[PDB]
Amino acid sequence: KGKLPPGPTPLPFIGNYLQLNTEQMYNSLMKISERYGPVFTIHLGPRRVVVLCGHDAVREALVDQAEEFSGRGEQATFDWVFKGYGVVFSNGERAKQLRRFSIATLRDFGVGKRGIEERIQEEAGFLIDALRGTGGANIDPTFFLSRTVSNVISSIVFGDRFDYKDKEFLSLLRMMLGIFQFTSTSTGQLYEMFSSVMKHLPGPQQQAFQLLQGLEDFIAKKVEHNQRTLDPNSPRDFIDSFLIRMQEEEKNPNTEFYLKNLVMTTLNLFIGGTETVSTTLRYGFLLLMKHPEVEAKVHEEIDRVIGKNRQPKFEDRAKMPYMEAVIHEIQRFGDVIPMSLARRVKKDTKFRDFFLPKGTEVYPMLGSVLRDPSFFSNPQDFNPQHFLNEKGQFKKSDAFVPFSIGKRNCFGEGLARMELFLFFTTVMQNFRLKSSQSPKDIDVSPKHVGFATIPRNYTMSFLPR
Ligand code: HEM
Ligand SMILES: O=c1ccc2ccccc2o1
Repeated sequence: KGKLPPGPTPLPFIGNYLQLNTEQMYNSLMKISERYGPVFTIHLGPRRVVVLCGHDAVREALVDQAEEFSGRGEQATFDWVFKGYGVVFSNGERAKQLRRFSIATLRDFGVGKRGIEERIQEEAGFLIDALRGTGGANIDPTFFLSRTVSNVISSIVFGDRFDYKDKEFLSLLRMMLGIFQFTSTSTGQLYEMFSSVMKHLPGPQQQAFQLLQGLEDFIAKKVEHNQRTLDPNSPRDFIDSFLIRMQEEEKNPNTEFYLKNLVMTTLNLFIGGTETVSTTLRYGFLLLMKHPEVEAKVHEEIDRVIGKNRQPKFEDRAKMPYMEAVIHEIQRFGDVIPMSLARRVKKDTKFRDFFLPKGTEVYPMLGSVLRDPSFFSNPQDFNPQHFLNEKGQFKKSDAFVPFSIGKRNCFGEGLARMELFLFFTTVMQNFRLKSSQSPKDIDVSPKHVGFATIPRNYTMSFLPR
């Protein structure tokens, strides 16, 4: 045909706003998909976006035409502070440079190696101490989890961990939780369509901007301190490494290594490496309380393979297919970043007999892949069997895409998987979970879904085993 994917007819400026519900963007798009097909065009306000639903559409685009779909689209709330700088929201040469440097630097600081594994085990031990500190009292686990997770990436980018009592640290965590919540609310999704007017109006979006500004200021302050104490031959952390590269590049007028990219990249890693893992852990504990029989099975596996004395280690995962299926099912059910981060076609593109002009934004509907009925027997239920064959051995799924896929996929994926495995296992090895309500009354549907999937607020107690 040589035309853009079909879709509902947009009105000037507002796009398809009248055919969408900002409080349930995912459901609004899936409903429209029923009518036009798995690949369709929607106009989010003035943004023309091709929506990809289901495994096949998503993989065909992001992997089979990986380079064509390798551009970065927008997320308006985040672009307010990033403005196209930094590794996540950048494009072209800038993205290419900052991504290659970031992956290399994370490796030099132990990601994917024994170095970061010992750092995560150590922090997991601090989480255990903190949980024993509650004496089995009913608590809100939110910041217990985020403080522990954040300290792993914080160790890498800032050189050391924050004290759990540090009040500025809790402040930063509140900013991150606050921004993920805002981008998942109806106003946050309304902002994705009308940022051109809303960025200048009073409202919830202004408080979200202040949380972002708060985080940027904190990073700019840490960078200044590292700067006036830097040893060019002995970097302490990600920031120092970047400063060193910036020194070497001072003679290149076209370098991507300058202050703004350092501040934005560091902020991307601090937020990306904190809130995503935190939200997954929080959701998973709630899911385990709703499903006690699954927790029991996890406990049997942990006691048999690891026992009660030594700390879990990452290699233990090879011997624990059940725990591996459970963590996969938590990320599949949790669907933390349901519409991924927008992509954009790098050049004029032919996709399934559709025409996608260069620059077209793309919404890979990750949640529609994680719940594809063609890949999981009961997509709407929490069931670790989705990741186990008949003998209870771990079984991979091509529809397991919570870190997305393709050329701009999550490069924090290895760190996240190690954190998820070591934190879930070390906590479950030491405690059994007690909910404040009968498992039948636990509501695991999400509190908000937009940019992220946020689970409902809850309290629980960690009882020593
Ligand atoms: C359970 C945890 C996590 C989930 C579900 C997750 C999810 C994602 C997703 C869906 C994307 C967009 C991929 C795309 O455009 O195709 C992404 C990108 C990214 N993630 Fe993660 N992530 C997680 C953890 C992490 C961690 C721990 C870090 C930090 C080290 C991190 C850093 C990044 C970065 C820098 C990008 C942007 C890559 C680029 O634009 O080239 N993520 N992540
Ligand atoms: O700055 C950011 C904001 C959101 C996000 C989500 C997943 C991975 C990395 C991210 O970085």
